[PDB]
Amino acid sequence: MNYPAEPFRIKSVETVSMIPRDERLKKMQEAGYNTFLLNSKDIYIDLLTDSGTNAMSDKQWAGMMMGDEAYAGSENFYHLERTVQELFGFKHIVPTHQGRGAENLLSQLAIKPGQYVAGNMYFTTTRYHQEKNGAVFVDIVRDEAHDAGLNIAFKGDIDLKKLQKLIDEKGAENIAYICLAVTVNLAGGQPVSMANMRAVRELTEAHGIKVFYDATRCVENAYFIKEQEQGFENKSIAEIVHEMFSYADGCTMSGKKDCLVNIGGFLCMNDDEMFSSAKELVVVYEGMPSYGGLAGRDMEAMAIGLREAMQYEYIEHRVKQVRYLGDKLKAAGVPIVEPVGGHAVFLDARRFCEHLTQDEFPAQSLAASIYVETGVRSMERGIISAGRNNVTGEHHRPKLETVRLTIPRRVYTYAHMDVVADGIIKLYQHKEDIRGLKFIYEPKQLRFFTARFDYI
Amino acid sequence: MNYPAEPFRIKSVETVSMIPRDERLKKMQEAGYNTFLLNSKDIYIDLLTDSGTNAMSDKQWAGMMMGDEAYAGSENFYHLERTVQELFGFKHIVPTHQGRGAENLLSQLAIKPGQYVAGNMYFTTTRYHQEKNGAVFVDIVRDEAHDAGLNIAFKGDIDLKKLQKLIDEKGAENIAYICLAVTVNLAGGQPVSMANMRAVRELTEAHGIKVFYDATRCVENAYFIKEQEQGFENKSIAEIVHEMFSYADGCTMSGKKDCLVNIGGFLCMNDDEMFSSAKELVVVYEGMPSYGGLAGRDMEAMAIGLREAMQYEYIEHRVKQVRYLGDKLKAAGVPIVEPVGGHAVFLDARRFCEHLTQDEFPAQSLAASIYVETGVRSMERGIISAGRNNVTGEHHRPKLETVRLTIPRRVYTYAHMDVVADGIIKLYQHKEDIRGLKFIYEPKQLRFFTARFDYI
Amino acid sequence: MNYPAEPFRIKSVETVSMIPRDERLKKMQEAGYNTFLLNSKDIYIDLLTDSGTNAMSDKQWAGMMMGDEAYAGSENFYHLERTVQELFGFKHIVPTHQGRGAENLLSQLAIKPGQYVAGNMYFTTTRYHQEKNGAVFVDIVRDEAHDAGLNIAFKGDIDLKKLQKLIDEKGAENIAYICLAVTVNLAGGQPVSMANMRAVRELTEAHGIKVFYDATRCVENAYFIKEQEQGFENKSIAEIVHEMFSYADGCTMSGKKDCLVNIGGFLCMNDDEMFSSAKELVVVYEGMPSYGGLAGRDMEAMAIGLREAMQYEYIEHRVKQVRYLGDKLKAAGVPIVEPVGGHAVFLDARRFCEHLTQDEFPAQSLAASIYVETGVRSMERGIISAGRNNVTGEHHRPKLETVRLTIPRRVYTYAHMDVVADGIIKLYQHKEDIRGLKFIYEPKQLRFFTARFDYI
Amino acid sequence: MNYPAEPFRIKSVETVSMIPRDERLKKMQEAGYNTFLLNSKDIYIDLLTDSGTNAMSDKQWAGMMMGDEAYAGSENFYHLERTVQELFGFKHIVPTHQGRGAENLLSQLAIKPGQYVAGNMYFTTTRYHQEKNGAVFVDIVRDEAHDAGLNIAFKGDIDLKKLQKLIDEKGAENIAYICLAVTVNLAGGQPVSMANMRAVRELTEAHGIKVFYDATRCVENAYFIKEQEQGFENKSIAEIVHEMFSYADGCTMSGKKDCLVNIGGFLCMNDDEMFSSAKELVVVYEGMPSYGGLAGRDMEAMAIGLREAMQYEYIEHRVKQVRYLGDKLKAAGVPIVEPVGGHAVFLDARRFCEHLTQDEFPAQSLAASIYVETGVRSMERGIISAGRNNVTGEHHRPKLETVRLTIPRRVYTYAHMDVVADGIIKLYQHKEDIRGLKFIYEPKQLRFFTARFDYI
Ligand SMILES: [K+]
Ligand SMILES: [K+]
Ligand SMILES: [K+]
Ligand SMILES: [K+]
Repeated sequence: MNYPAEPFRIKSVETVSMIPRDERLKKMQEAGYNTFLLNSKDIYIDLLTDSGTNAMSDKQWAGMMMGDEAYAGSENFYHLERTVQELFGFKHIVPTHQGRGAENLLSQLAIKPGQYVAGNMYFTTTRYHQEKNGAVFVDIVRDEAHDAGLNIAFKGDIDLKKLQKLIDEKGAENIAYICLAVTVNLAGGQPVSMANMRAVRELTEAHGIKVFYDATRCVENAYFIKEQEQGFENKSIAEIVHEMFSYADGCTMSGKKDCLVNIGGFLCMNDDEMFSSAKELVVVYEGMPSYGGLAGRDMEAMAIGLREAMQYEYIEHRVKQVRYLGDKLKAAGVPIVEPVGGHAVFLDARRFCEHLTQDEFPAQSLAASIYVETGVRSMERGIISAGRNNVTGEHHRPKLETVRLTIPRRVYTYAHMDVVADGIIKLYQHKEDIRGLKFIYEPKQLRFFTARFDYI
Repeated sequence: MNYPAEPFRIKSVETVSMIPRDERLKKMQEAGYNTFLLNSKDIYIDLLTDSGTNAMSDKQWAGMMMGDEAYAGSENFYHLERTVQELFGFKHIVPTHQGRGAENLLSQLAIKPGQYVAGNMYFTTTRYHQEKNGAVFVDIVRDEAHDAGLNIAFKGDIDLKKLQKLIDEKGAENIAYICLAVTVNLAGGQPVSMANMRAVRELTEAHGIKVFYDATRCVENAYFIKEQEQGFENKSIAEIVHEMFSYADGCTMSGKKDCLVNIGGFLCMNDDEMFSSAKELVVVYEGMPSYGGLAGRDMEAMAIGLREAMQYEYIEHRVKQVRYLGDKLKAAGVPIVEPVGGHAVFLDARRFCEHLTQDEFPAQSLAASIYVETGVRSMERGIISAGRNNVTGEHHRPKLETVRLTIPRRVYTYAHMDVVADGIIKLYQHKEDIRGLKFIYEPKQLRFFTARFDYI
Repeated sequence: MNYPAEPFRIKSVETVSMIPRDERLKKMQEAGYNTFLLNSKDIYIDLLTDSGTNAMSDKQWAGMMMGDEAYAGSENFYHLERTVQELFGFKHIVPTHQGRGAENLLSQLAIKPGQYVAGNMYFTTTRYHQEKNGAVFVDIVRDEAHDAGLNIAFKGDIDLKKLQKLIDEKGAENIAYICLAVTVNLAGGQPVSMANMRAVRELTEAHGIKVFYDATRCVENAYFIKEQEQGFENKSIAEIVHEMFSYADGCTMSGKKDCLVNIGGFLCMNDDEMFSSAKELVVVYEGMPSYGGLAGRDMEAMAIGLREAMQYEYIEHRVKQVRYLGDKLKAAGVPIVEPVGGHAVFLDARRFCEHLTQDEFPAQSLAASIYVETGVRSMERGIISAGRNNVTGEHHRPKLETVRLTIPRRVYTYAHMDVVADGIIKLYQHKEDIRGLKFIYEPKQLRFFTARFDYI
Repeated sequence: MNYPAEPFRIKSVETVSMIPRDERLKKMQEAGYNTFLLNSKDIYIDLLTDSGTNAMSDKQWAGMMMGDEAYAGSENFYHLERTVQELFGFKHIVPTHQGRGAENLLSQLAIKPGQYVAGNMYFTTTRYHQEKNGAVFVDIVRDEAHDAGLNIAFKGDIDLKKLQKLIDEKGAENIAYICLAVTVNLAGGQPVSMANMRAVRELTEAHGIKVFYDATRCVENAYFIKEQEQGFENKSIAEIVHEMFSYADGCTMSGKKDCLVNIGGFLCMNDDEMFSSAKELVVVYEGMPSYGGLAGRDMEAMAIGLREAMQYEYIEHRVKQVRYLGDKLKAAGVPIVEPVGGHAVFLDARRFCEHLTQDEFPAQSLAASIYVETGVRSMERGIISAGRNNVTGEHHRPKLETVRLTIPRRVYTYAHMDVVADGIIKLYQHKEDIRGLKFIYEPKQLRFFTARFDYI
């Protein structure tokens, strides 16, 4: 089916409501025209993020009642540990409270000041932890990944020429590691092919260069491989995930995305010495290696959720629900990033707001406007998120200036997607009413989370 | 709007197996083609009943953690008591484990042997308790109610002329009470008008006759009054509910329907002497006047659920979701009972399977086909459920030969309704192919529950 | 150990508090000097009953999240069914919402008007359902069971001479069945020996007479066998329970006691025809045979709880905790029923209130006084509970006029038992201050639940 | 009262296996005689830590079902915020996943390289974050605090003369802040007086120096002030807490201790500029200012828990339960650190095992013996945890050679405390029999966590 029904039933519900346009306009101004600054009670359908907003299952909630809260030797840690060993195939696991805790560890463990880390397009917290540990980020994604309207498969793929070039020009000894994200978030949740993961492993291994995956949406990625990469049509999601990680030296994961939980993450690796060092560090920032700043019940929920994520019908429906929203928007002529990604539809703010320059912060502005007009919260994914260049002080200027309608897993229905698609279409009808924004408060890093603006 | 989006979001899901057609055919065969014999774990969408199958909210689940399990004097009882007093406007309430417990008490309290109870059609358990206690049942519903093809509003209304006639012929002192069900189950879930409730109150009061409501689906009823009865457009669901019960001396309620719970019910009355007698009887069958065969946590969940049921958008969506399924089937020419009721759609299997005689069990066979083709369980409400006359050996032969698609509250989406409808519509397109069934195992009693069949 | 520590940890807690003596005195009068009529919020340590007041485990609560709420074919029903078949060894099970639902079924199924039912001392709801179905109750417990101060083991044992006499005098065809309760509640929670269950089975079987157990505290009973009956010291609690039921034709159970749950019960039998008839009847009163007026989650909790009850250390501690309270009271000279039973300490009201006649309702009075002085709720187990004789109209006059400090399972600690033992001792210090009571309101049956009194 | 009964009852239990001594010896052996390597499932009473091991209430569990999981603007954040503002009287709050997350932020915000931080002794993570950020730590605790045998009140007090000296010698501008821990962990859980907190506030304020509290066990601290400091007898715990923090510029809190939760913490401050800087940093390590690496449900549980912790009877019992264990051990002559603190009893293993040298690891071996004899897990806080100097290869040799019996809140009873005490007392009676240990596996770092031993 193009649009399969939900492969589950509703066990329990939460109420939703809208507040009038008048009240919302007030709300937008008080939050400094930053969607991140509005309040949950004041949002009707909350598409700010798929991070930590997922609906758990009855089985996960049963697990939540069996939290073994012991400081060491918790049954829940053992369960998480064996589940991740089985499904991802890495030797060692260190839990963290969420993904950026695992990134903090990896960046501290694996980077010497002055080294390069190369990856398939930047990410916000990722680039910050790289640069903060003294690395220079090098983007080795294909150029097309940066082309919002260009409909090509596996846009997350690393350009092997660009990786080769980097090795020739910098020397392998000066490359800390390759960071391969699956899927790639800021390109629109775009997948990476198995062929590419293999080619990357083969080339890096020849030069002694390590490869670490950002596993945050690895199940979404595995769906796209099953659906689109020749030869995978009859492999299970689980077989695909396990092969994917077989091409990496470890990974970082925000369990708050594809593990179907509201909190949780981990770091995995194969190297014994790196494991020892990681355990020394986790103690500083997260907790003991035996819980990593998580309750036992959350290690349990994450163990159960990661295994539920492997069910074909679940991930099929997850991705196709997002695709439905994208398809409706596209059929009506609304400009979006193509092809639609695994976790969100990204309105292309540049086409949505032609009359604005990117220095007017179109994406940031549009997010505000969608809120005012519809009560739907969405996230800036453009020049604000891109941050400032640490060499020059200027904004980084990403070609992708996008606005994210991000779908939490197992929370909404197609009828909710229809409510969203209608609101957006209507706002499009007068997109020339969307006004320029400028900063009134800029944080020194990760500025998008809490920055505030005023209309120009 | 014809079909509103869900006025809630999903908090947690209930996992399902998603077994394919070929495995569903084997399950159906192991169940002897009787959907009552299917395992819950093998069913995608379970439309067997809207009784006790509802999804609770996060607020209810919070209440579930706050059970005061005291044998007497529980805080949860006091919460339930004050909620029902507020919402229904009865003086006194006695909790019961579900509806038939309340019906048991009412019939023992209110009936002298040889007296008549008259009502708007009947229900099996309700009428059972009436007759076991010495009453003669008299149907006083409008003749129109019995025409399953007649599309008319407020089809559950009592014919005042039949009630007058009853009083004139039998005498007021020989009428135990009038039993008014809101909505009326056996007509397909048909509402009763406020005008009718007042007319019945006025007539009965003039002769000193009591009126007790079967309040099981009273909120669905209130929604039909708000939608369709002139003058109720500025009235809340809560205002409509409170006015309805103001025309009664008390009620029985299966909370498992419109109170949005999985278990629970109660008996209400205004008469102090009846209340006293009820509390003397509740202890024989159910429990204390302050728990009545319910855990404290369930009194809490029912108190919270009944108040949630008052939200306009909730009950609008509830009824319009069922209407969606009915509308879709009718548009494709599928024969159904009309008009569609608040909680279920009934397929007319007599017309669906015109090539089959009632002796070949078309409703039973059609419910089998539906499961095999879609993973949807439905209930036979036809010749099999009618049972066999054990004196003569002849089938009881009901005019209604139906398959009931009963919709639990807040469990399913419109996409699930599409799975149901598309599958039935596809079956209808080659209806002549549906095979008759014959008994291979038949119990002497309760045959619908455990009978097994094979194809002719 | 005499007093083992709790063989579990506290997973979660509930607050407790006391209200001043002044407030309580007011409270006692408003509740008509009937403890059953006070409110949970107004009680500090609630020893009214061990029925439905037990603390569940983490595992049971995990089960509570996996309620399969289907009308038929619930995984929870299957689990309960197989657990009871395995542990009790009966062929068939019909769930009920609690014990008196199962008694209603058994009494209707197994009694012809005018027949006798003989048992080991009466019980309140049991005797009512017998008499209400037309049976005459005959007490065949040993005389010593009625002697409160007499410390003998296995006081619940049936007097085989008395059973033989009954058969000689009435004829076996006129005995509906023998009702054997394990333990026996009103004798002080007194156990029955395996030897006695065997002797009873052998004698009844020879005459074709059926035996049905009241299984409500069967695990407590099995503990006493393990502890005290020669030859059982090395059998497991589970092996003992399974042998016990091997001597019966079925049973009734209030799961609210030894199954460690807050609601739930069942009826078991071996007879296929009785099973069919039971399923016909359960539909009238409780629900479908597939849930019997219980949520799926409660069938699940009861299945899990019955198996947890089999853990030796759990039941050892359960019984010895009660014994601790009894021992402290006895060491101080407070008069109690001896030996202490499995679930409560029964203050002997006759010795506690020598200056009152039993027509002054000493037990009922004392319960009120303990409340006023201590904030501890306890239950009347004497002449009020005994009810009226249905032949003569006079009070039944039990030799045992007792007041029950009933201990919910897994709820309190020894420190709580110490608080209780101190309060009681102090009140003893002036027991001549306890005043006569008389009726001001008497219900027509089971009068103790809601009767009200005034001081004479 | 010396030892109050539990001011709560048990809502639910956590199941335990109850394995006998012989099976415990095998588990201990499989764990290489290191209690840190024991499986939680094999432990009866787990006194490894009071961090994150507490039992929640029914009210907290209700809050757990009400998680608003929004990425920003969660209702649970607003609830936590207003509770902490009300109870602690700080202007601003930033949630963190636990204490060390808050400490990370504070030290980065408040320390310039080369500056001193002075405090009442130190804690490992706290001091780590101080030093990693460029600070020199100076101990300003009273000399008395370091005498582990000295039984004196308010042993956690800062010596004002040491603080004066520090200011005089180094200059106010070179002091980053004073870090005052309430209670003081390393002295055995020793309280700080309100007099001392005011004196420290007055001195620091006069030189413009900031004061930040480690609020981790501030409620235990407040209880000692109420019990022992003149003039605080008419003051509630809440009033004492609010006054304490009125003498600070902010605090860090591991909610996992006195907030009665399994995960959670926060950073508080009064300074608007610091608040702004903190929110810029929280996003790098933890999450949004409105979740800080916590699920919505955990912010809710912590908000509810902190308010429960204010109940006098709760914290009285908490501290007196630990005191009970200490009192019982001392009465039998068992050597312990004095006076007993709010959350743990420390056994002096140097004196307990006088026949052993520190090189034979008496604390480690004693913790092993305790587990084998009782099923109680305790923590080695001695030479093993001190680690090895990797430069010289020599053990770090601490003056304190202790076994920590750390008491989780609301988990255990006095009977459990008796299991602990009776077992230790029995071991003490034949203390000469306790065998020394030697390394068979030693990691280079974090040795206490995974080292394995065998008997000498
Ligand atoms: K149910
Ligand atoms: K209960
Ligand atoms: K924990
Ligand atoms: K969350």
